Amino acid sequence: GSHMANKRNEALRIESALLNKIAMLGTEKTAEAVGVDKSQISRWKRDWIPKFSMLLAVLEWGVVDDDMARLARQVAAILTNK
Amino acid sequence: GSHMANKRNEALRIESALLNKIAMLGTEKTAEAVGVDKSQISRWKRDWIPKFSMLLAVLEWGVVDDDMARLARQVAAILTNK
Amino acid sequence: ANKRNEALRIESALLNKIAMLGTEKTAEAVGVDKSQISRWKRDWIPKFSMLLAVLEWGVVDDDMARLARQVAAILTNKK
Amino acid sequence: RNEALRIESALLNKIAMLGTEKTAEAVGVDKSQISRWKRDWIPKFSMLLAVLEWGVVDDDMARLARQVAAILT
DNA sequence: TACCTCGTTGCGTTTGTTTGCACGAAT
DNA sequence: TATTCGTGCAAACAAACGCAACGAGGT
Repeated sequence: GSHMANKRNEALRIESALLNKIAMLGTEKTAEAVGVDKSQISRWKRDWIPKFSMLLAVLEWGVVDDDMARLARQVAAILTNK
Repeated sequence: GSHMANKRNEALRIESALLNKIAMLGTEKTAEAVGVDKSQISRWKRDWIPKFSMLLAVLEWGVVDDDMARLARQVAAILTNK
Repeated sequence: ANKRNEALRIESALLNKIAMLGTEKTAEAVGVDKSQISRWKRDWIPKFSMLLAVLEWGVVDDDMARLARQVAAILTNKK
Repeated sequence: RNEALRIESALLNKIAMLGTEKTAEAVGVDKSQISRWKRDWIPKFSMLLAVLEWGVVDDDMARLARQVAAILT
């Protein structure tokens, strides 16, 4: 048996993956590549990765048809003259 | 992607894709996912999406923007029916 | 019509634009102290937003405008 | 040209069309104070709108719509 | 002269917004 | 003559940093 993916579990899955990628590369090495101090990469793990992770998880659900039709109408309105 | 690519270029592509996905997701759900006041969400994107995107590029985290093709297609359909 | 929601949309747009440019940077651009931009946000911008709603002076949402630009690029250059 | 002046003219004209009573009601100012309020605040907010490029994005979108129309036609 | 290293944490600095005050204009 | 406003200034707050000390696991 299994349960379907849900957003909070996906956020946890993504946070784990992100933190592991930083650890495998190395915090100082990641800092050097990003262009901030290692103290920033270190602190971001606490201050931003949780937020970044929930945003990425929500984005995994994409756009449902109803919502896409609404966006298309809105954007088409902007791209229609007069 | 094995060569010497400048991560800033992939970072810029990631930023474009994330900004597009967030625009489709909407201000309410975005600001909610990242715990930012909706009245300063443009400011947050200004301040944090570039950093977040550079981080993802460095961690080689893929970011695809497939719903944009879908949106363009549906917008075009609306415009052509005039 | 429903001016209430439009007033709220306009207020959010104004506050978002000021924050994007920056409270201090907006002040410098306008010619007043940064403390005035901070105070205008709290005192008169909400009320001014309802006036703009009644006048039908709202503007395109910046996010949707972004999507419109992206879509136009696709329609123009995608083959 | 001078954007704030352009904005102020259009703004004051639309406000004049709206009238004293409805303008005072919209901003929550007593009718006896609305003329002074406008005299002082519209110039300030017109400047603010110019700075925030109010209306500029809409003007850009109109241009885009015309370009896209030419492609799709 | 607490093994070396490199991620975490203490702090002072840089950059950005709001609050405490008192002044001077308009009435 | 005095009250309400709207301001500029500077300090209080706030957001994020970089540098460098700290200290257990990897060397």
